[PDB]
Order: sequence, then C-alpha cells, then structure tokens
Amino acid sequence: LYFQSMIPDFEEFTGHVDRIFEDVKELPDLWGVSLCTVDGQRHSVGHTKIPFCLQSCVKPLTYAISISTLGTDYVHKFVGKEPSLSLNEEGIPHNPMVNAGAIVVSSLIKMDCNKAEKFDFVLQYLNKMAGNEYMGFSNATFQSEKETGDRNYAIGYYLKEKKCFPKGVDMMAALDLYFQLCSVEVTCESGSVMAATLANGGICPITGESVLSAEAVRNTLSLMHSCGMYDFSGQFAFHVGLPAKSAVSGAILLVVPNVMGMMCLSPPLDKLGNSHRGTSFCQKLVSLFNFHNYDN
Amino acid sequence: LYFQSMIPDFEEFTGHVDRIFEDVKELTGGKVAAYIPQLAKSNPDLWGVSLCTVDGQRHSVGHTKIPFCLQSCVKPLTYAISISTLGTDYVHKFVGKEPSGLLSLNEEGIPHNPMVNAGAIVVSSLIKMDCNKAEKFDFVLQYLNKMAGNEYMGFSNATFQSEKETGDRNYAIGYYLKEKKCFPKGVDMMAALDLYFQLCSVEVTCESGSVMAATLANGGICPITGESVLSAEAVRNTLSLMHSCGMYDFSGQFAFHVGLPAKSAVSGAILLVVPNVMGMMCLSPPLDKLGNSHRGTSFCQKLVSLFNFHNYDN
Amino acid sequence: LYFQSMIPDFEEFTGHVDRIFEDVKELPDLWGVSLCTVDGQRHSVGHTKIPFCLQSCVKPLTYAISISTLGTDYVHKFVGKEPSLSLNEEGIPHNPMVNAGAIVVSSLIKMDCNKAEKFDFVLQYLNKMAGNEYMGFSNATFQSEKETGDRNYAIGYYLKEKKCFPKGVDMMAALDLYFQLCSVEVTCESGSVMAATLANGGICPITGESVLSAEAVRNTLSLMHSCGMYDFSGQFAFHVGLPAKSAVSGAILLVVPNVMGMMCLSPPLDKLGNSHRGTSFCQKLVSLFNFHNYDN
Amino acid sequence: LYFQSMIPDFEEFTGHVDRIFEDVKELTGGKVAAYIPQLAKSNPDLWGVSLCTVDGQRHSVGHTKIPFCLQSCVKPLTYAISISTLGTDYVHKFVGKEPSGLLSLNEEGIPHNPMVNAGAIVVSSLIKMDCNKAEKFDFVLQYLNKMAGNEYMGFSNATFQSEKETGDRNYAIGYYLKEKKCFPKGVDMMAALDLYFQLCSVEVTCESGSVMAATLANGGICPITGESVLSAEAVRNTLSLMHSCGMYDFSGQFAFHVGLPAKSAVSGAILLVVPNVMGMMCLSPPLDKLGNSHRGTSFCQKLVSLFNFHNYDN
Ligand SMILES: [Cl-]
Ligand SMILES: [Cl-]
Ligand SMILES: [Cl-]
Ligand SMILES: [Cl-]
Repeated sequence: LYFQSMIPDFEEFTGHVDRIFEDVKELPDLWGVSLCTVDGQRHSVGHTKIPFCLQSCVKPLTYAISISTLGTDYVHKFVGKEPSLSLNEEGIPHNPMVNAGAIVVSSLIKMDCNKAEKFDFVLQYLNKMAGNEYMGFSNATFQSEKETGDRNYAIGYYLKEKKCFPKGVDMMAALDLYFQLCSVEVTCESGSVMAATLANGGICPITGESVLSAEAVRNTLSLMHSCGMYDFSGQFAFHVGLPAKSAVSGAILLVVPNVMGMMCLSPPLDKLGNSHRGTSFCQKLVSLFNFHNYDN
Repeated sequence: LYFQSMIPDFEEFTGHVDRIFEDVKELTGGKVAAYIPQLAKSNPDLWGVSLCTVDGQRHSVGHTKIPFCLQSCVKPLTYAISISTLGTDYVHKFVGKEPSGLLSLNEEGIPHNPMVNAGAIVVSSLIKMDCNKAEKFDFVLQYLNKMAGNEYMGFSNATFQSEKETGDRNYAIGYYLKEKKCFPKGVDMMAALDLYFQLCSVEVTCESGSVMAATLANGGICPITGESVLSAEAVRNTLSLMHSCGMYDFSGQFAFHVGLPAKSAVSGAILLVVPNVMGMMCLSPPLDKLGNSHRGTSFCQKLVSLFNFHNYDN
Repeated sequence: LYFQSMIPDFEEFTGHVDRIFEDVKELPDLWGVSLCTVDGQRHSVGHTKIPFCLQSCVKPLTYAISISTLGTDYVHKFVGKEPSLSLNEEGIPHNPMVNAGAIVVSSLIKMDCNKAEKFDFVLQYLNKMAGNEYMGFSNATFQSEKETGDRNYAIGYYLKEKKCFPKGVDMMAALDLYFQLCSVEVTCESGSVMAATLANGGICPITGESVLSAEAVRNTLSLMHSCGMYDFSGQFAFHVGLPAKSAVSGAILLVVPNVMGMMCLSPPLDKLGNSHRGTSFCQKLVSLFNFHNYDN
Repeated sequence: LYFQSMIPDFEEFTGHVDRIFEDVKELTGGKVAAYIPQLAKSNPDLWGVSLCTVDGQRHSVGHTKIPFCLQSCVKPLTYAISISTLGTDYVHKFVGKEPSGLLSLNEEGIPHNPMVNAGAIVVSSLIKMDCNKAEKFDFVLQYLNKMAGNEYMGFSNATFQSEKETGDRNYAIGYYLKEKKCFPKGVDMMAALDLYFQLCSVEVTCESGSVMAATLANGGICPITGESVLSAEAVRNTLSLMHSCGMYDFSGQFAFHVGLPAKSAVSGAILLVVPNVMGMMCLSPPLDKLGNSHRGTSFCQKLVSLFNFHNYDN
C-alpha cells in the first residue's frame, strides 16, 4: 500500500528515471543506474552490467552483518555511532563508515576462524543480499590495496597501538579481510538488489530470503544517512535526505526505505571523492519524486 | 492511512504513553540549570508530556499547563520562519547546514548550523531586516502564535532581563560574529542579540508547544486550525537540521537510537516531531551532562522504541 | 667586558647597521631603526623621531610590570607560559603575548584603584623604561579600538564567561585600560631605550634607574623569544634567535641581551602581521653579527 | 672569560652539584616505562649525573657508568649530523622548525620538527641516501663516537628487537609518512624505521653522554679531543630546537623556568646543554606524567636556578 502511493505507475516512473539519467549526461564515460523495488520490479538504464569493486560501498554491508550476527551492544563497544583519522572520547573509531571503523568492524566477524572462512562467511550474506545475482572478486584491486594501501596500514597500526581490536585478533588478518571485501565485485543490477534488501527491512525482495535483522538495517540506514558520503554527508543529508554510501569506484548505493534500492555508477569523482553524476542524479530524482526522508 | 498504521488505536497509545510517563518518574538524576527555588520552572519534579497528532487529537499527562521559556526550542522555529519568508538559498549564505563537532565558524566563514547559538543569532538577524525592533518581534510572534494554533504564548521579562545582564557567552558570540562579518547589511549586532534574547524568553506550555511541534509534523499546516503557517521547504529543512543538530553533543546518540527530529533546551524541554504522526513537548528540568533533560530523553527513547517510530524502523 | 667582545668598535658597528638598513630598502615609506646599548650609546638611522602607537609592543611591558609588582607565582595563576582564540588545559589564556593573555594581565595591575590611576601607574614604569624620553598618547587610536575592536570585546566577554579575571575586576575596565596602553606613543628612539632596559636586566641604561626586577625581565625575554611574533614566532626563534615583539603599527622591539635594545619601524606588514622590512633587517643583522641566542 | 664568570670555582660548583643530587634523592614519585626488573635501566633508584665543561673538566656523581639506550636523546644528534652534512635549506624541505601543539603534519605537509617521532624518522632517512643499511648506521655511529670523544658507546640488541616487534606507534607513523610522501626519493620507509630503531638502541653512559652534550655546548668541537665534529650552523639549529621542542609537552614549562636546550627520553635520561659552559647527562628512570624524568627535571631546575644558567638570566 505505502509503495503504491509512492510509485503508483512503474512504467511512468522508469520513464522519469530515464529522463533524469539523460539530463545528468550533461556533466571512462561509464554511466549506469539500476533500481529494484521492495516488491521486486527492476529497471536499468545505461551501463548496468559492467562489474566494479564495492570498495567503501561494502562498509555498511559488513557493519549490517556484524550487527545481525553479534548485536548492537557488542559491536558498538568497538566502534562509535556518529560523524567524526582519529579516535573518539571513548578511544574508538568514530563510526563504521570511516576506514578505522570499517577495519575494526571487519575484525569482529567470526573471530574464532581463519582468513578463507571469514571471507566466505561474509560472502554468503552478500550473495543473499544480492538475491544470488552477480558477485565476483577483483584480485587486481585486492593486490593493489595490499601493496599500496599505506593509509590503511597506518590506521591498522594505530588501532593496534590504541588497543581497539578484540582480544586475540591479529591486526594484519583484519586488514587483509577488509581489503578482500573492498575487492568484491558487483554490477549496478546486483548492487541494486543489495540496496533493495536494505530498503525492505532486511528481506531480499527477489527471493523472499530473510538476510539481515531489522535492528541491523535500522542502524545501517541511520549511519548511511549521516556518515555515508564522507565530507559531503552533511550536504547530502540536508538536500537529498536518504541513506546512501559512496565509493572511490564512482559507485553510489542509495536506499529509499520501503520503496527501492538503487546503485549508480559513474567513475569521475568530485573534489570530495563522490561520483559527480551519481550525486547529481540522486538530488534530481529525490527533488522530483519527493523521496526526501522529511518530505511531507 | 499512514497515521493509522503507526497508531492503530489512539486510546491504547495514550495508555502506553501514561505508563511510560509513570515509569520514568523513577529517574531522579540530573542537575537543574539556573535553579531558582521560588520558580516552578526550577522544580526538579516538574514532569509533563503533551502531544498533538497531525489530525488534531490531543493527550497531556502531568504538568502540562505550567508556562516555561522556549529558550533553545525557539531556534528551529525562527529558522523555519526565515526559510519560509526568504528561501533556502538566501538563508544559507549566512548559516551552514551541518553539525559542528563536540564555538567556531565553518570553512565558508559562517556558523555551522541554525541550532547552535551562533547560527541562531544570525538567523534572528535575517528576519524583516527593513523594520524596527518592536516589529521584528511581533512578526515572529505572529508566526509562533499560528504554529501554536493560538494556544498559550506568553513572555518572561525576568528571563529576558537576566540574559541581557548575564549572558556573557552570547555577547562573546555576538561580537565575534560582528568581527567576522557574519551579519547581513543594515543589521545592528546588539539589536539582533536583543531580539534573540526576547524570542528565547517567549513562554509556552507543554500543550501549546506540542501543537507547534505538530505543525512541523504536518508539513507546516497547523493541525488544530488548518492554517498553512510554514512552507514545505521550511519544514523539510528544519526537520533535517533538528535530526542532526537538535540535541547538542547528544545529537549523534539521539539520531542513532531514537531517529527523530528533536530540539532540547536548558529548561529541560524536548520538542519532538514524529513526521506525519504527531508533535510532542516534554518538560523535566533536571539535565544530564550534555544539557538534555534526563527524564525527557529517557521517555522519548522508551516511547519511540516501543512504538517503532524511529525514522528508519521497518 | 662582555659588551666589549660583542661590539669592540661602536662607530664601525653603526656603519654596518646603516649598510643593512640601506639594503633592506630594496623591499608610507616610513623606515627607521634606533638602538641603545646597555652602556648608553645611541644610533638612529632613518625615521626615528616619528611617534607611533606601541599597540602589541606594549604587551611584554605590561607583563613585566605585573611580574615586577606581583611576582611570577601570582601572575601565572591567571595567564599561561607557553605558545598556543582559546584557553589552555588549566582554563586560562595561553600566554601574555596573545590578546586574551594581555587583557588578563592588564586586569592584574593595581586592582584596588580606578581607570585614571591604573593608567598613570603603568605610565610611570613606561616613562622610566624609556629614560623619560618621548612618551605620548593617541586618542585617535584609543577611540578607534574602543569603537571597532570587536575581536577584543569578544575575547573580553569570553574571559568573563570563563571566569578568567581576578575577583572584583570589571571586564570592561580592563579592556579600556588595555586599549589605552596600546595607544601609548613612542618614537624609535624612546622605544629603543625601553628595549635597552630589558637588555640590561631591568636597569635603564641612560639613567641608571632600577625599573623592573630580574625575574620580570627573564620571564619577559623568555616569552618574547617564543610568543612575540604571532604565527612567525617559531621561524623567528629558529633563524634569528632573539627576544622580539612585533605590532600592527609595523614596529619591532628587539632585545639583544647584555648588548642593546632596538626599535624598528616600517608600517607595511607581511601576511603574518609583522613588519616586512623590520623582520628582514633583524635577520640580516643577527646573521652578520652572530647575535643569535645559540651562536657560539 | 665567559666560562669563568658562569663558574668562578669548579670545586665549589661540583660541591653544589653533589648537594642538589643528594637532596633530589628525596623525590621518589614517577613511573618507570617498560619496567623489566632484571635490567638495571628499569631500577627506580638508578640516579646519576655527569658533566663535562667546554674546557674538558669532568664531574660524575652516582650511577654514571651504567649503560642505557639513547632512545629520544639521539634525535638531536642525528638532526645535527644531517644539517652538518646537508645544510639547513635541504633538511628543512623535509622537516619543520617549530613546536607542534600538546601526531600530525604541518601546513607544508611535513613533520613539525626533528624532536617528535615523525620528524626524527624523516631526519633518519636523509642520511647518506646513496648507501646501504650497514653503511648508514656506521656513518652515524662514527659521528656519535666523535661527539662522545670516543668514550663509551654500545648497542642493545634486546632493545632494538623489542622496538621492531612491538613499536606499533612508530609503524603507524612510518606508513603515514609514506602515504603523505614525506620521504626523499630512493628511500625505503621500512629501512628508515629500521635505522631509526637501531640509533635509538645505541647505548651510552652518563659520562659519555655528557661529552656528547659538551660537544653541543662547545659549538660542535668535542672538548676532550679538540675535534671539529659538527658545523656551527648544525649546532645552532639543534640547540634552538632542543630549547623549544626537546621535552615533549613539558617543553614550554621547561623553556620558561629553566631556559636551556635539553632533550628528554623515556629511559629517564635528560641531556642538558649550557652553551659555552658545559654538557650534562642525568639519568633517573621514573617518569612524571609528561614522560620526563621526575628527579632529572627537578635536579635541572634546582641547579639552573641556583647558578643563574637560564638563557635570559642577567
Ligand atoms: Cl595484509
Ligand atoms: Cl542586549
Ligand atoms: Cl570599553
Ligand atoms: Cl623494521
């Protein structure tokens, strides 16, 4: 019912999406948008079958998995809940959407097990969030972050120094898993289904599978709202007012709660590290359809 | 329809409100700011909650007809008036749109947002710039009256004179804003402070405050009068900034656990908006360390978590 | 004896001073340098009889007077001792050379008395530091700081809010005195004698009068060394290595301990608010004569 | 002549040194860092002071022949070597010249100064860039030997291996410097860390350390050998930065009350320079809250104030 009021006519709605997508082209030239509604209707326009690495787009997914498997109380002994590297007053990374927090979050998953298993455990949730659609792995990107990710090594050693990891966790193992998860590949199409799972309270809308808890989803959407677009997060919360997560790949994972998930891809980044076209497209779509979280 | 799903049964809902109100009485911690024992506003046991739904249903429990000064609760109201009369583009040349950091100016040389004192002082200055002191006040008071559906609205001259004589923090901010050139042309800093102190001294009750909060919950239309008070744009902006900046240093925790637009004040008030459902005003003077009502905050957390009112609840 | 080794031949020394003064002209066009040795020898070149307001150059003088009359222990309950507005860990202005500290310092002087008397009490020390040479007052500058000094009013109200003043002190009275003292006028010639008093352990070298205590002078020279040139203080300490104080008037009060005091005037300021020519002249003079505090 | 005025009578001077050394034994507060009870360096009662005048007179009292690792005391020595071999202009493209703030990079994107770990790591990297690990070490060790007039100089492999295995703070700094591109061309970050950890593990005694400090007091000429070890420019820079950055967060207090170039270390050492008079090395392991020797600092304050050695004493 709520969905029906927000999008009465799907074909008409996709027509407007296409028009905005087109306008935004007035900005390689990779440009794609896919969406998946909470009742499983789909639309892609442009370059939506090209694989690309999740990179930071994975941060809310791993956080949601940690909450789903361990609960809020425990997770947030190790990572904070608000916008900010550095550490906060309690001596922990500010939130799960900044690198230091995402690294700590990564360390929390299946602490009793090895590298291969941790990865496979996360991957099983990601597969289900995507309704078993396209999910790959870029060894090129993985090896590149391993060899050149000095910023993350610096953060890792700092977290270790400040005692920010759970007992018995090897810092280097946690970094290795974090780099692996950043190297998972999706397309706009599969990514949109993941975002739709978050839009749909943690149930994958193309399979009906329960993937994440309501608590995990609520927490994740809250932190995406406030921390999901790096230095542009405040502007985005004000003008667009929806949970989103950006990445250096030029991806934007956007959630419209109880309506749809979307994944946009356009590699060229603005000064704040967010897709120039993706961001502009979100603003135009939300203004036109009154999807802002505080639209009446 | 949407309201019906969020609150299927009003009477049953008010029954839960009453019970939580009662449970929260067990909480006695916190310190009252600017305690004057003769004054009802300083009573640590003052405790009241009122609400007004977007379709005009009402419920009060406890001390809901005791007047108290809006103080910081006026910040989002004056902001909403400025946007409604001048538009986003113009207002936000003079004030920012985001949280500051647990005060200063931002990268563009302007106060971080309308919910911190420096931003609220600038926002005060923007209203009816071509007119005099009396008229600015009356123009704001007319919007406030209408937001409250013409229910109780007073003025505390004692509070006004007290802030004038001892509000050193705000004078420091005022001179700093002047030094950094943060005010519009033709504005006298001292006049803008004077107006800000006046607006902070406007009095409401839980009941009249709840209606102001309901006007925000209802897209800018006062639900007990049908009047179009604020533009939709004004309300949307206001609710966004209340969500992220409305509870001072507790704003992050509140956004995470409660997930609603709220504004706290040193009076121990909490103006809470549940969009498309209701406005609520809670009052309990004893403050926790971050300056927010110990009981009010606890009550909001319990009510919102029981009823799934968090903005991102499924 | 020590002076004799540092400057064996005064006439030869002044000849080099003149040559540097001249070189620096390759930079109104007000430009003057005066010096006064600790044994009372004098040299001026350029515009050394033009009065100008001490402004910030007064900050170390008022601080020295406070120490001389009240002692270190007491003064430094209210003001800190190191480079940094804001307040420090103990809730007090960082040092006497920043505005907030200079304002608090001003408040400490003759607390039991009125405006006129406070001023006259400070003025009696300043007169004696200058060996009774030129000392005036600019009402233009005083009224201008009163009407336009919003930064200082902001600081004043902040100090009052944070309870940084001694008991019973009216903040506005303290600001008024601080603005008055900033408006005291000297020439390069009279100013050089003040600086020579500091170079000579607190005895005015043209009169033999004991003006300030050894403790006051030592403290003052220490803080001038580290805090006396605003954001350029670290560079200056490293390359020049002498106690100096700059002001917005384009003045530089320079002390060469046990050798001489100097006052330079050149109104055009660099980006950090210090006289472009004055600063350059200090660097060249010190490199040539090996006057750096850590020169062997 | 200048020396004669500062210390008119050597024997009388050493007598006062001895008495202050004795008085300071009453101070037992402080905490020993990285306490290993088998190791002499961890003994809270380890207490020694040696000095060497610029004309080569010597005095030791207490535990002055116990080796200990230079740790941070090596920072100003490696810096002085870099300036002496490469010059100010070149070195200070890679490291700043001033105190940081009670860690990060400065406005120009470089470590704040050579006395903080990040600056000392970069300074390490600058030395003999065209050569290998063994040679860099030996080249620095040769200057250190000469600064110490060929007196005691050792190496603790236990300390070196310990920092390699558990120095997480320094690895974090190292990767950050690499990320921000703070090293010269051709330098491997890990090699520079390894060298820095090696130099920190070089051992001296109070006696040999005092001579190194005397070389700095004497314009770069080792006073017990007459050898020209460091350039005048190197020494002047080094003493300036020790004055302002040498005692971590206590540097301001120390500059104000003591007014001399000094460098503290986590070992409880204090290398103190009295220019044109003497070098001194004090050792007492228990540290105050800011990481400086509780007894050493107190002893320096008492000695300097009694003898008027403050740089701005008249
Ligand atoms: Cl790794
Ligand atoms: Cl006023
Ligand atoms: Cl005044
Ligand atoms: Cl290593």
